[PDB]
Amino acid sequence: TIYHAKDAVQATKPDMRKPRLVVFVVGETARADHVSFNGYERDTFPQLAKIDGVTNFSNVTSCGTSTAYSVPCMFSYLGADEYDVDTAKYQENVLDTLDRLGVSILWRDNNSDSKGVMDKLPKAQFADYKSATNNAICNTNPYNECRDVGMLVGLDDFVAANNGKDMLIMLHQMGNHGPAYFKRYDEKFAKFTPVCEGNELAKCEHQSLINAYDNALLATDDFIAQSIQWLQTHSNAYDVSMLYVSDHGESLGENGVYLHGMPNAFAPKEQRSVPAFFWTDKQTGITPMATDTVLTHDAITPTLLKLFDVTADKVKDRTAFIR
Ligand SMILES: [Au+]
Repeated sequence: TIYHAKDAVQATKPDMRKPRLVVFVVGETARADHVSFNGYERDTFPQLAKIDGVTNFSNVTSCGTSTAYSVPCMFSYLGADEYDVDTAKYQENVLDTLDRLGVSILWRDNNSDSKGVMDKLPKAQFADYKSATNNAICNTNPYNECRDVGMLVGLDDFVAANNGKDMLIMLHQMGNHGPAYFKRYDEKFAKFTPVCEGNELAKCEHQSLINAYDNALLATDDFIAQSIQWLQTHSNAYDVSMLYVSDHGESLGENGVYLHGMPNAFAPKEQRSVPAFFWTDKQTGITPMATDTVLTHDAITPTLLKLFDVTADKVKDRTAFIR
């Protein structure tokens, strides 16, 4: 294991001040330009729009264009220019640091897995929510596909078992994963019709492809809002905050390009322009950066270190999502 922040120190401890509870929704395939807040022609985030204190960041570039490339980069200390996907597994990452310093680290995954991020930590700290042995919310649709909102159930059991510790909870969304966008959301989110239902995209009508994708965003809107609502039930004992960032974007037909994962060298902008949201309880004193700060996946690591009052030399000068 190649270390990167052995000098990390936590300025204050949860037995000397209020313990901190953060949820980090790791998004999937959401495009910045299909977010109402960024100027999209459709109200794709009605529920988030109603919550005090959500900052929308209009200029975020992902590190890569695929789940395997981007997710380790989001948690890496190296930044996008030095980051090596092929050695990421055995670098210290920001969660390794936070767990070393005693932050209780949980990763629930309704997508695939942590793509190497959690491999150094005990397996009990990772849970698979794609299956019904963990996810109680699977029979809400004719595919029995387990829903992201199932990762919220029982989080109060985790909080009880870590009572009075700092806690970072990662929720890795199914989100807008394709090509079967039509499967990603329940009926109550089927707001735009008709929708595409085939695996051969391009063969679909373009408006119907857009509709299915947009419907899936509506379910992600509901998921992020319920995440914040779950956090708000602990706001008095805990300093609660919520960070959402998508791992990459998605091509939706432009110039004949669909899905994602094109190499950075010639990948279109739709594949790297990702939404990011930050909410915090005003009681925590955290100040977000300007809504239009120029931001990339490099800001995630320093954001998480700052949310837990930890400083590290390697990201000392790095812009974060918070001041
Ligand atoms: Au992805």
